[PDB]
Amino acid sequence: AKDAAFATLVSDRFLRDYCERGCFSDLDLIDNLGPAMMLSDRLTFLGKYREFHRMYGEKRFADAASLLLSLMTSRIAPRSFWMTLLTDALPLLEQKQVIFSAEQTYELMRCLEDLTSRRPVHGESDTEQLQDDDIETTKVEMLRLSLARNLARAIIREG
Amino acid sequence: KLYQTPLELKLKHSTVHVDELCPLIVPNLGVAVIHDYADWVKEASGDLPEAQIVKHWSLTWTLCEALWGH
Amino acid sequence: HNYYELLYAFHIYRHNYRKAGTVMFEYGMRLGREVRTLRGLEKQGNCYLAALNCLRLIRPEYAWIVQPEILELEDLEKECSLARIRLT
Amino acid sequence: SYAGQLESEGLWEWAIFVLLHIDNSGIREKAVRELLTRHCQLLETPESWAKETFLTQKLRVPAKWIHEAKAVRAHMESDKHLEALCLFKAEHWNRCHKLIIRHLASDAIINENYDYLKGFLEDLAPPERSSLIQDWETSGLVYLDYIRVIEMLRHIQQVDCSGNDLEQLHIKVTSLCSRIEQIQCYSAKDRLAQSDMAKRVANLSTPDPQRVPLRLLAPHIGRLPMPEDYAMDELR
Amino acid sequence: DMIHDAQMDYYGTRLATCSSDRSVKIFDVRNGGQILIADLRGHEGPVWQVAWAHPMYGNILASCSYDRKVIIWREENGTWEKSHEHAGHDSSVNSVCWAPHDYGLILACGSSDGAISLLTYTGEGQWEVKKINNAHTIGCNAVSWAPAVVPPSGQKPNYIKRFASGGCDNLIKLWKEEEDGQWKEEQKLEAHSDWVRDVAWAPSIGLPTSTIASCSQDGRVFIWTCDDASSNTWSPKLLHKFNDVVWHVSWSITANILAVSGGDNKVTLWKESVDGQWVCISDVN
Repeated sequence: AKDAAFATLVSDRFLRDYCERGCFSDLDLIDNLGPAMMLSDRLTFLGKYREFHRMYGEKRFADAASLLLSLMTSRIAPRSFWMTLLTDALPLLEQKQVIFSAEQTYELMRCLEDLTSRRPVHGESDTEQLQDDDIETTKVEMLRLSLARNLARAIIREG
Repeated sequence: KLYQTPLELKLKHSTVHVDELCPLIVPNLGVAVIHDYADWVKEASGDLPEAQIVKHWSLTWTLCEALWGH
Repeated sequence: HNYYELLYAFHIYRHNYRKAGTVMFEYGMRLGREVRTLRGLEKQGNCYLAALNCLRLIRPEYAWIVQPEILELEDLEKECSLARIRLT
Repeated sequence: SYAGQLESEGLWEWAIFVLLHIDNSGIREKAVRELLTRHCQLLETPESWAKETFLTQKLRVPAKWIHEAKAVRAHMESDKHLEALCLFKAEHWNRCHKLIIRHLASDAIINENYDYLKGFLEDLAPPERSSLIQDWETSGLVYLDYIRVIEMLRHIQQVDCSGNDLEQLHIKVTSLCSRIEQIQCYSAKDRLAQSDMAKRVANLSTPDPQRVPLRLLAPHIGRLPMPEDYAMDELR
Repeated sequence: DMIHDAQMDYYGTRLATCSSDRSVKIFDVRNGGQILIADLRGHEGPVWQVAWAHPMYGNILASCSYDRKVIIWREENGTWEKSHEHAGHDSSVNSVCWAPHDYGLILACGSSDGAISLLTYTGEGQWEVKKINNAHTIGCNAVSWAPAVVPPSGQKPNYIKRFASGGCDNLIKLWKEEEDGQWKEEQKLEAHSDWVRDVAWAPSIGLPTSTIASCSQDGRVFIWTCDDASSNTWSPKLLHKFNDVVWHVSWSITANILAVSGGDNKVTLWKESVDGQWVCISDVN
């Protein structure tokens, strides 16, 4: 139409409407948004998020979701549902144990540090983990604890 | 009137009593206030009422002490 | 091992009556308040999140030591808002 | 007119002396009360005399009204922690234990300075005994038992038995903190002091209750509603 | 920028100011030195008047705003948090005063829709909303209570609980609390030509001749006084007539000097002489 202001708003609305429960459905496999090249390559984040929420392939889907969240949190896809997406992605990492994240734990830590010193609005009913919280900093603290546990139980894997 | 010595001298020249939790002046024979009777003539000097407006006050006090004085 | 000791104390309290975790968190925040611009802000945010979780998961009377309850929470929220406005 | 002219400049003793020499007793008493409420710390006889050695007591006036006016002025101009000691020690409280307990709740900080709290709790019993009070006496008892419990916990760290009056003190603290549920009270400093006194003794005895109020005020007011059961929230 | 009403505390303690920026600042005056302590903010409209409570019930200070809400914040342990919040009015609040210390902790607030709320504090923080609708035509603009006049037993004496309120209908209708529990209009004072701005009652210094000053937008300042007690006879007396409108009108406690504030951005002190006519003492500023 006029510029990319309408496309960015539509993408933000779709991302806010998709994130409302545990599984980001609603507009699953019904986004498309194909126009020229510059106006079509900007909709890759929504497609990647939909593919990660629908299908899952070992840690590849988790890595793709983390990359999409890090790309959206870098002043790209607005900043309304970015905190909610980050809190929903941190709840499936290692909040109760220890896991591993190749080229992702440091990025998540940097995103949590940048979102805490700027502005952060999280509002999405995830599951039983989000209902037991209260403040918005609890999700960031849990993500930091999970990242620390992963770095402590995974960086000692020398060859 | 801005000194405590005058208030202390005036409070000792009266007989007050507690009546219904309220102090009232029953018997009084003198007061050391401004422009009073014979006890106010000693509080009007050159270091209490300046000098440009002290003679008139002293004359008014003396006239009141000589006329309305017992 | 201060964090591990605090976690062990909180577990031992929850295994009995659970009435000292908030006091321990307040004492820790008072002992380690002056830090820096980022570390201090992160510590304040963690303390606020812990206080919110404690207020959400509790229902009886009133218990909040090392905090000069409602007034202390309001003062902490005002300080956090002032720090966020100054850092941004 | 003379009392007004003497009070408009700053003289309190002269204004009181001019107002005492009136005709009507009801008007004179009201004028004396107004003059005492307007200024009382500048012309006080008791507690460090500085008004030419008893200025208002020599005019056949009662010392109970001047002390009450000075206490009411100090409670509004000065702090509440220092104005409570001048009201209970003036021997003119007359069933004023609630105000003293509300004013003493502001000094709930500084756990190392419990001597002032102990002195206030010891002095509150003399005023209640002199004012003929033998019914409502729970806040002072709870405040006196909290300091003793804190001292016993700081001195002895191996004891964990019941202290007889500990259950009564906990029940009194709970009844005082549940004011919003009993009579719907919006107290802040008093509630914070009660919570601090109830939580300072929970690290030695048992204290099964003493918490917050579910998620009805934590997830609907600003992510802040007085912490309490952080151990139960972060553990299982 | 521009302040509205700023009243003192108790015995010259703090000074609660209120401007049009929705900021209720509580500045302290220590030996003539102005120093701010806290800035209570939480209203959507501009703050109007502000009145402090008595020292027997702690340290409360109520302030009205233009957001159709009345905030009553306390002061204890350096925490100036809001205790009660009354928003029972439909229009903006103009004036908000308190009652005497002998009757309890009642607060009368006048709105711009013709109503007068009466927040009466009970045994704690619960306040009973006892508003009276149909109190004015275009809305109330002033609220002030009368003095505590005491009427062989061991109980408190029930006062008349009188409060004179002014509105935009050129009528200073005084209220009186009946024995049932509801308030009613005792008498009306229709002596102005425009909308009444402020109307504060003079405090009695033991005498039974209770007076009440009022100021309208026409420039006239009426001083209604009573001849004796228990007599519905409010004889108004014109004090001064200016070309501009008047703002507020306060009275002293010693000589009951009327402080006429308004006109050409200047305050004037009016005092009753021995002949009965009111004359200007001096000019402020």
